[PDB]
Amino acid sequence: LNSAQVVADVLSEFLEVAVHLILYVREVYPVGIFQKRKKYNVPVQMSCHPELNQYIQDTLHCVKPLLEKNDVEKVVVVILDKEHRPVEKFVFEITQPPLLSINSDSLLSHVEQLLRAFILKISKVDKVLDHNPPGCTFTVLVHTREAATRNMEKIQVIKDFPWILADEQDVHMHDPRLIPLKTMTSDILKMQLYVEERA
Amino acid sequence: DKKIVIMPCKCAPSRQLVQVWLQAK
Repeated sequence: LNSAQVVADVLSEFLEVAVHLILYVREVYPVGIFQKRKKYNVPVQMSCHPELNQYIQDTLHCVKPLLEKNDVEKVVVVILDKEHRPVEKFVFEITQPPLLSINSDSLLSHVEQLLRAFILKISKVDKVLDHNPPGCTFTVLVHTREAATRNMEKIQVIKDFPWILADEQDVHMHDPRLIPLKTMTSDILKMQLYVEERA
Repeated sequence: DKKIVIMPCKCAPSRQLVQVWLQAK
């Protein structure tokens, strides 16, 4: 589909903005590399560190194809402690329609409004979430059907950025305290965002 | 065919590398 390209693009920049902001609000990186920026008419924090920015973009460019052929279920930004085990998880459940309309009009400016709300919620999450333990790092998990990864092969080699199966310990969460943030729905995208904290 | 969780082989730059980068103005 051609309208899938645009939903994969739009969704991709959103995820990048979200990731940059989640890294900010959860003190995963030194406050100083983050710069004030503005997307969806809202103030955000984008990083100015070369490699970090390239790491996040290389990650999203690999998801882009999975997003097109509606192969993404959950895109998760996981925060780990020195024990190298999950402390927090920002789950973005995703599902697009079986097919996308060829009557490509500006119902997208409607998506921007919906997206805008996720950004704002993420910006306040540090109010309902205690401070994480020092020295945490992040990773990105992506939930798909083992067969749709075929769409990823070519681009992994392109961006020279390989992926691999996740080990159930690398994902495992204790309990955990589910904290819902936002849930949107629409002609092209139904998305939900919630946080998983540990005890 | 069935459910799977995937992630990048490469690890994000360590908070330590970033600090050195920052302190160097």
